[PDB]
Amino acid sequence: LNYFNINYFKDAASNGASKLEFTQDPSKFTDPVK
Amino acid sequence: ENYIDEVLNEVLVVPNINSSNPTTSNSAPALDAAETGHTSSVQPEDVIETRYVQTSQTRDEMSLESFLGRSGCIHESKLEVTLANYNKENFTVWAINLQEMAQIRRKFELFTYTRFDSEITLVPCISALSQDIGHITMQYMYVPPGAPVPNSRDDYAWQSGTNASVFWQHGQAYPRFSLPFLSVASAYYMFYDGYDEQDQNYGTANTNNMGSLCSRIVTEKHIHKVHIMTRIYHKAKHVKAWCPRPPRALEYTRAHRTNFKIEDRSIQTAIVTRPIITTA
Amino acid sequence: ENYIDEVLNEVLVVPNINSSNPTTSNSAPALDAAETGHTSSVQPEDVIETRYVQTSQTRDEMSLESFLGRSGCIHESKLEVTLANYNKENFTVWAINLQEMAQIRRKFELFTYTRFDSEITLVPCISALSQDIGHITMQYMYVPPGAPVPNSRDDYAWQSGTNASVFWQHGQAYPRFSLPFLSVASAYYMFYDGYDEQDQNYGTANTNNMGSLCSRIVTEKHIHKVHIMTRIYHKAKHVKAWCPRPPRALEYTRAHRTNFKIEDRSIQTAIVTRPIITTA
Amino acid sequence: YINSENMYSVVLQSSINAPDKIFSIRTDVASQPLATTLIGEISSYFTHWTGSLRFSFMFCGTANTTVKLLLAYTPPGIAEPTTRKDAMLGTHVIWDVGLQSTISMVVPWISASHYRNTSPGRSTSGYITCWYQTRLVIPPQTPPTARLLCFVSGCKDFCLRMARDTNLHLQSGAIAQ
Amino acid sequence: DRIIQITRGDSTITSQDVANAIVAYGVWPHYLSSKDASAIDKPSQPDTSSNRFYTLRSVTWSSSSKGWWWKLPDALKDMGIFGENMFYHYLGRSGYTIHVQCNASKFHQGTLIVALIPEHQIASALHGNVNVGYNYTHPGETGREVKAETRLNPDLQPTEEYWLNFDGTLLGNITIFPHQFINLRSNNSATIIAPYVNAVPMDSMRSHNNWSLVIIPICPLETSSAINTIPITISISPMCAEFSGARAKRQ
Amino acid sequence: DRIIQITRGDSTITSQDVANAIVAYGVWPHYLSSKDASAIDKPSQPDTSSNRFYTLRSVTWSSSSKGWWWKLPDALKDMGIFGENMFYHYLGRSGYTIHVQCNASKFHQGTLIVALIPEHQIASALHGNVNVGYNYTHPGETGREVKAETRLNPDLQPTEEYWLNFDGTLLGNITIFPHQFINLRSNNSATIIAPYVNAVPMDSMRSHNNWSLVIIPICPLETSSAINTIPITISISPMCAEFSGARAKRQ
Ligand SMILES: CCCCCCCCCCCC(=O)O
Ligand SMILES: CCCCCCCCCCCC(=O)O
Repeated sequence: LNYFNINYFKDAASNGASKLEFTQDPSKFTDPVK
Repeated sequence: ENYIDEVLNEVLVVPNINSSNPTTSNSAPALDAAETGHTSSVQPEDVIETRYVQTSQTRDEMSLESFLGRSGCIHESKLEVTLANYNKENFTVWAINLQEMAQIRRKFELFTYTRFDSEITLVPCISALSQDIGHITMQYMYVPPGAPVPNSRDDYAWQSGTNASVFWQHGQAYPRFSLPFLSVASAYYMFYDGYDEQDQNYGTANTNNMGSLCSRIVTEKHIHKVHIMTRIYHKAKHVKAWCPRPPRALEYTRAHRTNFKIEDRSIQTAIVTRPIITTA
Repeated sequence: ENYIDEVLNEVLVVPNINSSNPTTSNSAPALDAAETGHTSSVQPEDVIETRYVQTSQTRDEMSLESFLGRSGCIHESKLEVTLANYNKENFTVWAINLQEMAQIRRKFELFTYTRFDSEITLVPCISALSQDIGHITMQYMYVPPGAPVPNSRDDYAWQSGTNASVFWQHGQAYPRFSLPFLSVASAYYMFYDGYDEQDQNYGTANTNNMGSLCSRIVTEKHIHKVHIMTRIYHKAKHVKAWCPRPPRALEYTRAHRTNFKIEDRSIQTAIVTRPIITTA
Repeated sequence: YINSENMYSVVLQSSINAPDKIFSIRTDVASQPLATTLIGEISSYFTHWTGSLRFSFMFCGTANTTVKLLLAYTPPGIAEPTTRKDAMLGTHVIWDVGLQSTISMVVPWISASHYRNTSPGRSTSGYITCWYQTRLVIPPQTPPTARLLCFVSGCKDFCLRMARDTNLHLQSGAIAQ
Repeated sequence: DRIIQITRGDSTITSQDVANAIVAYGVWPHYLSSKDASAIDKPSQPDTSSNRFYTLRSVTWSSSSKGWWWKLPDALKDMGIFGENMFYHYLGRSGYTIHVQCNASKFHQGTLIVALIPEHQIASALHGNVNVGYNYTHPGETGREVKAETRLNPDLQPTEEYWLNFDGTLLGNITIFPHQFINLRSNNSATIIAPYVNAVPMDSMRSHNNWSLVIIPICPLETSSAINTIPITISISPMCAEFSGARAKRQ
Repeated sequence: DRIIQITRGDSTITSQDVANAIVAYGVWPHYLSSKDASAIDKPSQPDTSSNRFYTLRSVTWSSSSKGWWWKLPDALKDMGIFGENMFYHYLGRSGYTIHVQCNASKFHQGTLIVALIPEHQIASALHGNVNVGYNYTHPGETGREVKAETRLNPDLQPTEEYWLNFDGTLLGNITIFPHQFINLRSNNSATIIAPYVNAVPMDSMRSHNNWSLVIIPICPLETSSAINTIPITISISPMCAEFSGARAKRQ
């Protein structure tokens, strides 16, 4: 259900994978128009 | 509420399916015009009678972080030691580029620009050509552009005043370190339509120059003959991308170039012929 | 209140025993009819005079998680290296299935459907056939269905662009990783009464197809002769099951099949004969 | 038409007066000849798939030319149809060409389980065929043939999982530095 | 507008130049109410597995054609689930949807009459005390075409007088029945929606034909192109079908 | 009591001495919910025209019989509307109701075991690398009877070891499966009600057999009368059947 998540290094690159966010569903590819 | 969903990977839900009834009207959603360069928006509940279904799939595995966040080999370096002229030979130099392994190159060349952080892991192997190996130690140093490049095993450049280095010895685990996004521009170039200041070197051979990676054996003279092979793996983090491109269809020939011609060879793709088109 | 009980394993209590007295009535709980397909519900305090006893046993060890949550060997792979044609041989391929070890197979075949997560541990062993071993490194890669299968030690498929891999070297601990429930349906099939689309391959040989497991030696050419044997252990977590079945009585012969006939062999079970039935 | 642009179109004849078949392909997302499309190429990196599919057709002929066609989809479990009567007994759409030159049909998701293997082996997922409905009629002094085009894309319930390595590319030798 | 789209079951029909649509007698098809029911057993409703579009075999229209006609529900006697249900039960009722498609170029001319006639009882061909045989009123999906060559069993064949509506009434008064026209310069399709009409709530499906379809070329086909023969196609879709009285198969 | 009456469609079954009834796993059959559905098209429910009682061919019980077994839904492959719907579609699911009747006099003795087994995968008869053919697992309504005479194609036939449950498990542990007994001195009927069990919501009906019926005489038949051979009859009734994916007929 839950889990711990602590960063130990001072650099951001040193951290792990980024948290999945969104997919930006609106696709300008399907309908390339204003 | 947020730990539970991501632990169960239940983010990025998919729309459900609604029931429909027979219809007869003037509006025809099935008809459209494809000359506009647009994609049709017809859904299954517009041309057939459907049933109410509660979908349960989630599109988390098709995200960019999941797709590009896997380790893969990008280089293999072989070093053979010689017991004659010990202080002259026994070092290697390689120029960094992600364009020498088919799988990684084809996976990353699906877009035009990208921006990410890197993670590097090394897998050293020792081959014994004598009765014993003994004690073996190795050093790897990163040389940014403009820094002096060593040309001998005992060069003064190995002191590593500011350059980053790592050490490995037999019986130790696999080394690993991280790198940030290191480019002059705001993104990486996988395709470049341009030249240099002398109107030469068409392609990406000029924009991408990240330096070199050097290695040597630190152990002094001994009486053992060995070979060292090291493999480098790379994985991307915090990924962004722009402008997708069609996938590659033929085999690669050269780095930083898109040439595909091969001497005394016909063009071969993944399409398989058929005897007749009326029989599947 | 909840930590204490489970630390002491005092969950899943058992009913006590109540005292009884001599009775004489019209109702006879001892009499029943077994043609209804039901189990009689007679208790000891109905046919004999009992004493009040406070039971203390708990049925935690007979739970499914306890029963199926033990590691057991499922495969053994032997790899012999050859110093001639080094880049052609020295790789192994195995198709994943839990139907090659008697104990695990018989334990899991007590039900019809199951659903669980897996945990895998590897135990590599090196046999020395020369004066020394040296440095040895091994790689194991998981190939899902449809992915290219390597057919040489130096094949390009070992780059592992997206496939998962693990590395082991001499002096390192035992590798271990976890796997989720990976099936198209909602449960696994231990028995299947059906065929494929061509009316062939009766049994479970068609529904169960999880891919293959490949291995190779990463060290380059050397002068040592060795043999590598690896054993794979499996343990289940978060287990569910349905529709129990009778236990197996005879020895297994083939995988994905229930055949038991053996050439020039009589049928043997676990039942032992007696000289006469009036003497125990 | 192995290496050219002629492999993307099919020709229609006005000299045929009969209910004949034009073409037929399989509906498996990762099989030939639709394995090399965008959706087919992307699907080769995974093992399981689900959802519906959308097909579109465009008519490329003279503005004075008319035709009627029939597009049908056959669920699995039976052989490929050989006559229009068998093809009609299923999911089908009747198309009439006019000012609009594009039609779009969908292939509903019909399977026992919830997912399918992208590399099925012996199993199939059905067929889709095209038949002449009435005829192709042209005026005097007009070209007697016409062409056709086909597109494919995924509906709103398409999904993938269990990423793997693709089988549509290989590296034989070594890439020159 | 000129665009239309109809979706009955899993099938869809589109057309880019039509002329409205006709609802016969201004009544939409529906199910049977308990106020008018006669049989007491529970009816069976296959729903989407039977209320779909079925297409018949095409015919050829030349400069010497005279007409054709079909009968319902005889035409769909073997169209899958509908035919199986019709032949496995004893009673049934249903509505219909008829679509006729016939397209030509912009250098053709011609006109057709499409009509739907209830209880169309045709007349015999010869004189005296004669009647019409059973096999000649149930031709299946092929239908009947008016020709001139001699046929077998002259004492059982029906008449060929197309101009008398095959039954002794003048052509041109046929417009009272639900009908539509097809003018090659205007449209190329026709659509008629018909409910269930009868004097009884439900009736045997193999001994009674509720409707009939008639196609008559009023104006001859003429063109100067090389395509001088045009095909005609008909599609029919049952609506709100239900059956009762299950037994063994009649066949 | 000993009286029972079951009415499914237009058929009714009565019995004057039974022993309760068995509901397999304590679940009553029902339809499919939208929470578990996979296919998106609308299903078809024939209702009363298919949820009725069908009776198979009888068998003879003598003093030397050994057993019989059937498979579902293979047994009802040609029973009218149910068979037609099964062969016209691609997917389907249904429940079942099984009634077994076998009566004798008051001077007979014998016992039978009636069991219903899910996913009963039988074993081959010979050794080596052999498997079971398709035609021998689909015998239709006749079923399979264990005999001794030589059969054709020995490399494709299944085994005859009735005491090993035909698959390598000891007889007598079969009581975990839903089952009932028939004792000639107590009752003469058995009734089992079974829901739909599978790992998928819906599945192909011609390539998968969900259930199996097994009859084994545990006690031999013995009597002193002149009637020394007794028949056995089985009746099956589908419950809550629905189909999807309409196409042309497979046959
Ligand atoms: C050992 C260091 C390897 C780091 C390389 C990753 C960054 C390369 C990004 C662009 C390179 C290219 O596209 O060729
Ligand atoms: C090394 C990977 C081993 C994982 C196998 C466990 C999952 C198998 C589940 C069903 C297999 C079968 O029943 O044969």
